[PDB]
Amino acid sequence: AALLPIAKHRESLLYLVETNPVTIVVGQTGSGKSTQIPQFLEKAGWCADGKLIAVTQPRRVAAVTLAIRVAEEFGCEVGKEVGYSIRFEDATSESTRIKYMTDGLLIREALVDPLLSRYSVIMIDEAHERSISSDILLGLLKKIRRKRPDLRIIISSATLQAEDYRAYFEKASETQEEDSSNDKQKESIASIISIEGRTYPIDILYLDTPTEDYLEKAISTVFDIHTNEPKGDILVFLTGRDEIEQAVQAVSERSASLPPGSEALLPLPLYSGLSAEQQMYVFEEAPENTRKVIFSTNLAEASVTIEGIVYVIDSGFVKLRAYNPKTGIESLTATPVSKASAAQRAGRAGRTKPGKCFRLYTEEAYQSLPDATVPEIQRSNLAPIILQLKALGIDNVLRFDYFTPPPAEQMTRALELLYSLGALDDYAKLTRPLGLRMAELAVEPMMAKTLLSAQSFGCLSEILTIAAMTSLDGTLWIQHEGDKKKTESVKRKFAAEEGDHLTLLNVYQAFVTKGRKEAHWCHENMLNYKAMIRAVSIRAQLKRFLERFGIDVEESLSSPSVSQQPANKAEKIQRCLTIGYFAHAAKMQPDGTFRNVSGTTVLHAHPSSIMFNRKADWVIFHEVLETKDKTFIRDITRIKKEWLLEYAPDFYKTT
Amino acid sequence: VKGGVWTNIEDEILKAAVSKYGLNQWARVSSLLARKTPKQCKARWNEWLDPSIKKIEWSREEDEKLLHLAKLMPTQWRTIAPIVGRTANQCLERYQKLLDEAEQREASELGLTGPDGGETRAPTAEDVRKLRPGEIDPDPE
Amino acid sequence: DDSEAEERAAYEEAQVRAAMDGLRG
Amino acid sequence: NTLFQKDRSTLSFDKGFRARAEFKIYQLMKSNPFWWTNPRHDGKLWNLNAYRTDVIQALGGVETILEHTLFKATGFPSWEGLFWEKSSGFEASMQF
Amino acid sequence: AIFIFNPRTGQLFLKIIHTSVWAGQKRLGQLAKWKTAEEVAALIRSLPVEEQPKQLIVTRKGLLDPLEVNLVDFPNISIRASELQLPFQAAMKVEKLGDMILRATEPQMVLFNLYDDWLKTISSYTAFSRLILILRALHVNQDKTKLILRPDKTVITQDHHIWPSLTDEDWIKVEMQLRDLILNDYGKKNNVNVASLTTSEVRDIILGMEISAP
Amino acid sequence: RAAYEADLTAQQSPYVFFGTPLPPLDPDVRDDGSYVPIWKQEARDERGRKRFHGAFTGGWSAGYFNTVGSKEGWTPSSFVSSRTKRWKDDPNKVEQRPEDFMDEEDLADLEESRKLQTREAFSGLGSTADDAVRASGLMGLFRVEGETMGVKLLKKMGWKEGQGIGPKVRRKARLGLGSDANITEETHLFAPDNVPMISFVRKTDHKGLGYAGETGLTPLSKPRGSIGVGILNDTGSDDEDPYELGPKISYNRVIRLPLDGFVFGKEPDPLISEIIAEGKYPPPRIPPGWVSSKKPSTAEAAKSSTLDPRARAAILGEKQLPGKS
Amino acid sequence: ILALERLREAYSTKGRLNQSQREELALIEQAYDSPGTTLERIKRFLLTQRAFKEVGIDMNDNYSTINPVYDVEPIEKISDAYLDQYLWYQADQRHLF
Repeated sequence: AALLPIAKHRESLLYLVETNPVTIVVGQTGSGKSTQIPQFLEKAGWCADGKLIAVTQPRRVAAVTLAIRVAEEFGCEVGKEVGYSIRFEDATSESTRIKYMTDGLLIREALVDPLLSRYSVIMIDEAHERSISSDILLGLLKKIRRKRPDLRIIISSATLQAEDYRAYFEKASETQEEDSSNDKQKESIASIISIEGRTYPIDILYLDTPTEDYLEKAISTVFDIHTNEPKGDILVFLTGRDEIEQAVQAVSERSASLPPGSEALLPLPLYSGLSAEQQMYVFEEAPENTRKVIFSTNLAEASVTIEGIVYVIDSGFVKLRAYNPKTGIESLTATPVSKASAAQRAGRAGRTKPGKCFRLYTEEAYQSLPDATVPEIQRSNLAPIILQLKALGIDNVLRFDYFTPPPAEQMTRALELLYSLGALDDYAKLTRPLGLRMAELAVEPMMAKTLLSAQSFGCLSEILTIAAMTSLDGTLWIQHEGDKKKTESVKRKFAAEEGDHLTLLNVYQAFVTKGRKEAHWCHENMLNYKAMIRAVSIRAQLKRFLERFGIDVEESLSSPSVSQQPANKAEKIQRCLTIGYFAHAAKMQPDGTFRNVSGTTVLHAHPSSIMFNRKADWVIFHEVLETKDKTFIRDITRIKKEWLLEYAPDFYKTT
Repeated sequence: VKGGVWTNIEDEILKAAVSKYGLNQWARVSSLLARKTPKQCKARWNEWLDPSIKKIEWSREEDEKLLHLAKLMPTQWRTIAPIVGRTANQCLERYQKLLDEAEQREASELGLTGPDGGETRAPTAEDVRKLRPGEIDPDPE
Repeated sequence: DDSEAEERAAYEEAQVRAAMDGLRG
Repeated sequence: NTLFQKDRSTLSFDKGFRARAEFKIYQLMKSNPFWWTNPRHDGKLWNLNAYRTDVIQALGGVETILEHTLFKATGFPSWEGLFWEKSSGFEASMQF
Repeated sequence: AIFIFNPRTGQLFLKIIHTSVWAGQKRLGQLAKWKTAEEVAALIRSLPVEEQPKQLIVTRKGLLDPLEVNLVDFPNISIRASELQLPFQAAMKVEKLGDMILRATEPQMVLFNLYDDWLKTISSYTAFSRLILILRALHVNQDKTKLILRPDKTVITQDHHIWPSLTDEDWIKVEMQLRDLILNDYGKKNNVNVASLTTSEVRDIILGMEISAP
Repeated sequence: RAAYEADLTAQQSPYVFFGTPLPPLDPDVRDDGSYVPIWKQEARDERGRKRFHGAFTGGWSAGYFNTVGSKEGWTPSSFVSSRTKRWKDDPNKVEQRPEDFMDEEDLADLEESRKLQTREAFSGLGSTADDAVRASGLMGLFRVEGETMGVKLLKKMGWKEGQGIGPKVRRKARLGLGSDANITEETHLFAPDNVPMISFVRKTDHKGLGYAGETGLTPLSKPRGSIGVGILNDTGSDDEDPYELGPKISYNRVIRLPLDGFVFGKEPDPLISEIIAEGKYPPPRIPPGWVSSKKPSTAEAAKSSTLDPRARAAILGEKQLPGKS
Repeated sequence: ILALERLREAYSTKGRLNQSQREELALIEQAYDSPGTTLERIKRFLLTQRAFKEVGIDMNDNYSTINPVYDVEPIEKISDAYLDQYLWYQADQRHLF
């Protein structure tokens, strides 16, 4: 720990954080900023008064890994002195001093603590990753620092755009210009401190011509660099899961044809939804006379650091989520990388030994990419963040100190979405009874509107369970490629024709009522364990939040009262859904496809719902996303037309 | 996908289908195979799977007959093939192989090339006929 | 461009020589 | 007017279309009744539009032609502003 | 003169600026634009909300800036820059308009009807196209436009009308006469044949869109 | 049937407590709910026989078995009124709607005609219609956005089209007089301009960066209507322009050794150079004498968090939007 | 270009095409999309491939005479259409006829 460059400049950063209100540290990931800076401020004595230090992270697994790493380095247990909080997981205590927080959860705690009086210094590590919540934290910390200069702010910058960060801290406000009459020197509120890192020299290699098909030249580069150069673990950054699947199949087939007596190649994938076994296979080092070839998506960049890696092949493409507001649909599209992205690519290439970089594009092309990533608030749903900013109380969303301005018409679509869910009035003000109740939840707003309409109409706990399991990213069903009719049967073991939501409700009621919280039962049923018990905890949190809404929870699931007919109750559930999901309505077309109300965009059923292979007439979907070729819609549920005409009188009308 | 190269599964299913349906109903036989048409099944039987097809290495007598007939009837290969005793593609590829093999032994005799271990070898016409990914074979049967 | 103009002029001369066939020469 | 076609340069490379169109009868079952003329090279060798007007004038006018039919049983005031649908949705739904 | 034209109704608002405004002032274009924006704002304030416009189309891009200063209290009125080279200036070439502009001693509101009585026969789009064609031809040639608009002494302009009264067919005759004159002038200026200008190109020339060479 | 479908449905899935479980996968019973393209479907009727039943829906029989009547018959209604008792002052005046003279299929295709469309004041999903409207010239200048009311409430709260969202900008102007900096620069309060939207190209391929690619060719050029030739007897378009051949033609008016195949970068990446280097700025001086001033639940607080956003913004000092006034 | 439309004049846009016509239409659209590879394949076939597939034969009935109609494999049809156009063009410019 003493060999890190962060220890040499510890006194300088301590002076700059004790004197200046805000100080911007510039350094790359791996120089020990996030591991030692909370330790340095704790050893300086910034928690002697019961005040806390927080680290705002964009990634969740990175937060957990850095929490356990700093807990191991500090010699303390997780949560008692160094703790963390990610979404619906708060390993924290009163005795805990160092906090590793989700920045979105500090939005939700800015719904709790107005002046942030429970924390001394707030720091945003790897701020050039640029999440939405990081930027809105930047705005609110600027406002609070005008309101309360006692707290301190640290921003970790990857590169020179800290100067732009610096720019954001001279333009403070405009009310101070009336009081700016004296000839006093403008004090350095914001300062910059240098902590460099340490990387081995890395050779960069380009191509004389633009590449034809980056998968085939990726694998041919892998095999050529295996045959020519000596031992070193080959890593390649690909784009999406089918690309890594095709790559590992191709390298396995070619390694089948390799001449004997040489070093064997072990193909390994790296994804987001990996199980424990192959992730540990990647983590464990290469065996004797064996070289690991690891194909990775965007995990080895900053989220999970893998060691002993020498070679790295850059495909030049990274997938980005964007949100078109005119059509109003998501899109998971393969964008060219940023110069900062290929920069961190080359930086993470040569970690343990002087390595090589294999950017598969020309040097003039390398000059031609943009310098930084596309701003993320220009390509995202502004509806939940406008909802959150109204929940804080800043209704004047037009006159707010953003770091970058969002597009002028995307937020119009956002607030139109807010009005369609109620929430906002005709006069752009949050409604007291309903709007706050959709506001303070950490759930997607449309199904929050679904949840808050249940009590006035009837059944609530069932769609509460659905809200528990829709706030969940990794899929329930484990992907066993050896079973095709068997996984189809065990889906049909739980499936119902009235939508995917009823199937999820059935799997939850099978797990809870009779399953006795037993993991191996999910092991025969091709079901996950950790994410779905996390969803159980999510259901507990939602039930508690509704308990502070003052509405009594009708927990009739434990009661054997089945005297109500189940067909009308399923109709009640899907009717509550179509009250809450009236915007996402589609009609099935006899070529098997789905079209919107306007009949322009082509939508296909996602290949995970049961309605992928079923007949339907009118449907609602939890989400819609445009992939590279086809637009897929997710969590299909059956509806009826007159329901939509009844429950959306302002939004639908007959011909 | 309604194309590809013939696998062992497809050849065995084709022979059992021919055993059941005969040699005059290729649409039933092609209904058995997912990737193959009636014409492709018929071409596979006629060019490969027919038990009158000699798949052994050639004799010198058949070489003499093949070169003699290819001189008699230029590029009339479907005429030459019944007389020689093989199929048309077999006779064509053997004739091309014999010309290229004579070319390589002539190039060895005239001695332009030195040792046979350098990369400066003259690329042959057989090196041109090599299928790349995304390319197809004219005669997969 | 000049190449397209040359080929178009060749077409126009072809149509003329198809129309003038039989009477001048 | 064939001197003013949109694509003339590509048509400049099109030779032998008359012998080729003669020999197309050994390649296709559908006999082409206009084998002799090629509209890109020869041009529009006739025009029979005026016939339509005259045949209406032969049959007693639009008023007489429509009063043979159920036009007046449809509630349509005037014949202008109308169109015929080639097929209903039921017909296109059952075609395949 | 400051011109404000309504294409929907044909009402023309004229604001005359005297030499007394320019007396004792420096950087005359700057406060000229500022006074133009201020007079537009004053006319908007004078007009009722029902008669208030919803879109302002300016022939000059710089007018985007000071009008935003003068329309803080009226956000609902949109300001858009015109890429078209609209011939709205050429209205100085009218004898009546120039005669009353040059003889004005005080700044005043002036009301005019540019469509005269075209609204009773043709639509506002056709009248707008005819007015744009007439202004473009006036920018091309004032005397030739005067000769075409009044080919005979029998055609007499009314007292309350700016353009001479003509029938619809005579107006159509004047329409392609002015179209031919504008096309001939454009062909003389740009060395492009009249036939090679297709209908889209003719409409772009009439609208004054800056035609980009291939 | 009956017993078999019931007990194998009970055997395959007792776990579907809510809704209805899927019918069993068996060679005996059929899966009616599964999709079966359109080139696999059989055209059957309500009864379930492969048979049509209309004059214009492909049947050899129309009406109630080639009869205009019905099974129930038809009975007219009585209607008596006079001076003492009139029909129009009756309490239950049964009006004559044009729906008691309709059959069930008339009602069916009438509600089939009643399409659903989203309202004009709210944008629906994928409403792609403004592109042809805007690219029309004067028509796009006169025709405006269809006043989706989120835009007009944004106008109400103080926003204007043509510029974006952010804090007030204290920029003077651009008068259009070149770049003259000799203006007094008294800097009125303005609004930030809109950032352009990102329109990302569709990437359906693994083509590399900077590759323009092999260019693709183009095909060589290219009282309203008729009764029709049937949808099966159409084959392919053997009903052209009956008068003249050919599609109409568009008419012009006038006539260390690196890896093989890999090039070496001539200049290094700047930030793989500054990672070794010290940066562009020095650390602070830190003179001796300065000393440190200080010497070495969330859920429960959220339960008692009764602070409304109005008082929250009051104690946080943020300006609020004007309400109803 | 020319060769492609000749083949596409044989098939109306609509219709009940069997398998081989839709394979031919796929090959024609593929040739339009990727012309360089198509031309290189045509020249490779024209140099190298000397053994060809079966050619279907049927009769067309004019009620007074019947004539044989030969149905050729589509990819060889594209190669022959290109060769036909090239030979007619070069025969015209070199004054063969």
